[PDB]
Amino acid sequence: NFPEYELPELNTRAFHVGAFGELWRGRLRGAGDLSLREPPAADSDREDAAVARDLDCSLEAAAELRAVCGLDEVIPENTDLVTLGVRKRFLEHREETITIDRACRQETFVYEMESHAIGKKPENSADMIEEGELILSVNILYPVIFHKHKEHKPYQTMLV
DNA sequence: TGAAGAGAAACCAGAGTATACCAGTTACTTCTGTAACTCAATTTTCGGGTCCTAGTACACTGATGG
Repeated sequence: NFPEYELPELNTRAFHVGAFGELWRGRLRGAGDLSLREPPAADSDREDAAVARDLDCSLEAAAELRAVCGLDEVIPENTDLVTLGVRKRFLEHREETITIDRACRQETFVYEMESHAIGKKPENSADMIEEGELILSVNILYPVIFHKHKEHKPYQTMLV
């Protein structure tokens, strides 16, 4: 069944997870969007033929699209935008209020827990997961260990 | 021919007299409870947040000294 907001922005209606995964794998069935492969002049011609086949255009038009839509750090930042200006001001104020300016232990902790296993390939390739496996991001609320854990409920999230 | 009282025109306090409040009580009403459905207004209460100031842990930094 379709997941839809039961509450405006807090909660969905009860829906079967298997049905939802099947809807998704049905709408992406054999479209090449669920690959789980790593990202890889002769290929240019095949790509242009594919674009001509999928967009009903000419090989010349496909090559033109491939050329024009091409992709289009350095800490210096000038000629700012709104949020870029806010970031510049924040950076300058931090440069004068802080003396060591390195990632706090909680920042590195949250990051190194989040990005602990990303792109980690299976050693066996027999425990490789199938294309389309519906990872659920549960988060289990810690019990009330400290008294203040009633106010702001700490949780640990698991990618089931 | 004064003497011991006789009369006479003043003050002066006080005892009824006059007020002056100041309670002292008889009917004669409302207002309870319970019941009920109704609806809106208002209160209470109640679990949980909410913000805020103040420490606190903890990994790292930055010398420091022997």
